[PDB]
Amino acid sequence: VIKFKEPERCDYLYVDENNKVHILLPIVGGDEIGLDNTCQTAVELITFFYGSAHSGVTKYSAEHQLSEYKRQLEEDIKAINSQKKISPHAYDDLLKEKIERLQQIEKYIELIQVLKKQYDEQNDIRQLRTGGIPQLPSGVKEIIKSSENAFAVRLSPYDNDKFTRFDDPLFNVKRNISKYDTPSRQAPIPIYEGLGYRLRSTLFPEDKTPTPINKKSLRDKVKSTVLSHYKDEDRIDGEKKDEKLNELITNLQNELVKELVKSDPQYSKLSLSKDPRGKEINYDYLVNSLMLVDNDSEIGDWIDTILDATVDSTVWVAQASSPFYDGAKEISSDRDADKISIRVQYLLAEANIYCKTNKLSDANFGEFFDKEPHATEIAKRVKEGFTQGADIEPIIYDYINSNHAELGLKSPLTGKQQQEITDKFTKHYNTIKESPHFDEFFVADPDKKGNIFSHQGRISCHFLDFFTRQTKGKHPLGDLASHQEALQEGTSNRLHHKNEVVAQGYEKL
Amino acid sequence: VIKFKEPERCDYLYVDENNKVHILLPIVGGDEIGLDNTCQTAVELITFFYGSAHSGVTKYSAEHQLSEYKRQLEEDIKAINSQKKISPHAYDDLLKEKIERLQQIEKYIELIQVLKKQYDEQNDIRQLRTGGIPQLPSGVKEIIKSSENAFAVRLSPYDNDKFTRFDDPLFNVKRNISKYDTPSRQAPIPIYEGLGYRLRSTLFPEDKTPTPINKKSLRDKVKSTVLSHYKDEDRIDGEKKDEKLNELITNLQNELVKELVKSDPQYSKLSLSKDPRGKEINYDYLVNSLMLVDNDSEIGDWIDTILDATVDSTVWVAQASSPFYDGAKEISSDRDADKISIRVQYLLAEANIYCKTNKLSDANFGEFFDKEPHATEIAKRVKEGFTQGADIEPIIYDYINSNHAELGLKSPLTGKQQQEITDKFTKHYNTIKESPHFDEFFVADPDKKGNIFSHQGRISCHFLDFFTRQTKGKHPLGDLASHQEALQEGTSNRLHHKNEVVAQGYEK
Repeated sequence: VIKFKEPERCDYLYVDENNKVHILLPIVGGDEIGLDNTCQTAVELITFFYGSAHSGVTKYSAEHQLSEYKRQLEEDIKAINSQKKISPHAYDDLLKEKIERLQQIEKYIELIQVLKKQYDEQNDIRQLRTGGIPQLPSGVKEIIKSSENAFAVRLSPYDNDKFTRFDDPLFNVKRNISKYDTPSRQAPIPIYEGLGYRLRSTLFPEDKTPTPINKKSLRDKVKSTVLSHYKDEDRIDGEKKDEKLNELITNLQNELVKELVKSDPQYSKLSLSKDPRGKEINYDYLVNSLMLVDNDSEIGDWIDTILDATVDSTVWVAQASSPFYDGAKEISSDRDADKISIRVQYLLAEANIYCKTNKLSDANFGEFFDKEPHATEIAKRVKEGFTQGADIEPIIYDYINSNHAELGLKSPLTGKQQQEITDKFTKHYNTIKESPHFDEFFVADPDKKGNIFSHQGRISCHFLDFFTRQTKGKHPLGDLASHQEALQEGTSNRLHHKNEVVAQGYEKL
Repeated sequence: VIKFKEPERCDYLYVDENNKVHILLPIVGGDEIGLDNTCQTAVELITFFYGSAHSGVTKYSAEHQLSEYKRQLEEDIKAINSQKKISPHAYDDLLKEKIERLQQIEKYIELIQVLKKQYDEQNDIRQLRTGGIPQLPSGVKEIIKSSENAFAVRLSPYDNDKFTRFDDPLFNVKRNISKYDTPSRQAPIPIYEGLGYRLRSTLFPEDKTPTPINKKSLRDKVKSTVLSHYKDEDRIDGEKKDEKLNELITNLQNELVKELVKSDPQYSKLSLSKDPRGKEINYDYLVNSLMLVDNDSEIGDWIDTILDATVDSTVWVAQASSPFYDGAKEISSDRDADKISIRVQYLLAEANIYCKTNKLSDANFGEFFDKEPHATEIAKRVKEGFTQGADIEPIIYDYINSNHAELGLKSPLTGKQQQEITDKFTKHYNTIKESPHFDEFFVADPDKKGNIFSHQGRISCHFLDFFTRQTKGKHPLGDLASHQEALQEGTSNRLHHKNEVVAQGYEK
């Protein structure tokens, strides 16, 4: 049993179950949302074609890595040959499979060479190497433009960056003139129209009035809502003390289950009239048995005691935090309002994506939301949402649903669909929240059918798809002509990082 | 192929590899940190003994569930017995295993019945059903008192609750007089000594001066530090413009890498002098080729540009957040200071647990930290930590290490050990951060040997352990007398929720 040298893993390379080699051309780093935007958009393509340096480590080109891999295959084939004087036919399958991978690798290397040598007369590939802030090559742009499962979205930050590199955004909204298009390169020229401006100027207005953010835990909210219908002087006392306690219990229960059923319908059966042992919650029990309150206790103390006696601690366990509530107490600056503006925009963009990838609508939601009165109205509802500590996402969904037909949808979004958007929004926003620029993001869904894949932490297209478009059908693929279709016949656009087929050739001992 | 009725899963029940049946008596819900505390501490024991209603769903007692399980076993043995006139030996293993389990289950049921009927004259069990705010039964207390792997900790919230139910806490600190010990039940009577008070009154003092929390992202922190060496009027301009740029690039690179290498040493090779294609970052390139800044730009604009030209976006990806930094900009009320006090206390309690559980010390750390000058000194260092945006945990660890011998430790805590405590603190605090009360928590380590286990989302003791102690060992266990030892001979105190031998009879 000789030890083989063919690597289990190679950048850009995927071997399917039928021993077909697929090279995945990267667009940007990431899994579902791209980690590169604006000026760095081209970095993965630069690396693929030429190599590049990252934190002092050289990342080599596809051609370099595939030539290394070829050398290793050739060593394995030689090693089989020498070992076949001693076991004349014991390695026949493996030798054939290895040669077939070698032939396919050599063909891909040739295709890269020929693209650069013969089919780049416009320097559309060479500009990755030589341009100041390069562009995606035209074949990648055409792939993106025709994708069914990945879309770019373009937002409006106050200090917008002109070097957007995704030209066919699904969601797009009016932007300022970038500072980089002005002579001093110091500040953008603002527009006083559209979604971004309405959000910013509503959340933190020219008069500098801070917008309070009154976010409460579920428990503090319930208690607060209930106590708004009482006043400080109210007591549980006098001859009608039991009627007053019953009304309190009833009000507290109603508010609590109202808030819980939003998250889970099981809680519609929650009751506060009894402890878990079936003991009646009444005045004597709370005052004389448990000794937690008395006749002169404030209503808020009565509430605390009722809840500690009747509600399991599992009910206060929080939902993961929304991106809208990061711990701040108020929106007290233009920067803060810009940050929140971008979050609202991003949520709208995620709804748009969900609607496009599920074939619910083909509209640019940003076009509707940029128009009056929608821009103003959404900003006002979100601002009010913050001052009430309400959930922001359903404010957006309700407005979308009220206007569903104008946004190109046949029906309103279901509760289920709303929760799906919310989870994608939360996860993607958390991945990109430390981006230097929020002007655009590329969002892929590799659980859906389409031309864009996830592989090795790159959002990618099939190299052969790219190659045929970039060379305008002038160089047909020969033996590789059905590889593209074979990759689509797979069960997922999320592809494995290592190649199990290169390990499981060996299992016959 | 007859279809068996013996369940794969039953509350409180665990079957080991040798077909021994263990009933786990629950203490509180959770896995490592108990979710019930104070006045609801008893809820799992209430349910085990009597059943209870939870959010409108009835939960059945152990006896009820085990009787149901027994009926199902009896149906499975009948189904085999009638079928064994027609295939005399075809079911030999399953029948024998099922009989071994049934005899055990019956024995456990009789044990529960007798405990309640005859061995509860103290009403130590019955007071679960009766008492206003029940207590743990004495046998559970003794189990806890005797544990090597699970410990209660007791903290000092401003608004402390007198109905603590864990009587033998490892970590304990001075507490106020609970409001529940005062005529109107509305406010505590504060003490003006000890750890809790020093934290609260240092973080938000009587004069109402807010403590700033100056926590920055890595990018904002780098840029701020660099810019502190410059003045607003500074430009990259005039005859020495390239030297000034070089000095800016060198300062920015030194600060960036200084901050990154804390978290990953690979970044010691990071360079800002070239873009990823090898293009020189110089004035002509930034100003005339890319057209991003000019001679009139502020130094902060130069920084942003340099970073966007040279630094991959994966470098800005933040580490996971400490419980100490939740997004607030200042400690500006007594409630905020209480919230942060508690977190510091909980961290000290987790360091204590770690040290007890790893046999590094037996001390109650709260005793030391409650004393002057330690209470004052730790508060002051934490407060200073917040205003600098520094990591709070190592501040605590450094103080512990300066005083390691007085805290009963032979040696200071290693970097490794510190990180282990931090991870436990973070994960456990996040699980309990919405608790109505922060007075006490029960923390179990089921990866360590001891008498407390994790099972079906309950932190538990062996029912036989409890039974023998509650009974004072009168009623000897008969056939079950060595089951307790057998469970210890297992490889983990984390026990599987569904059962191995009752699931895998089906496949073979």
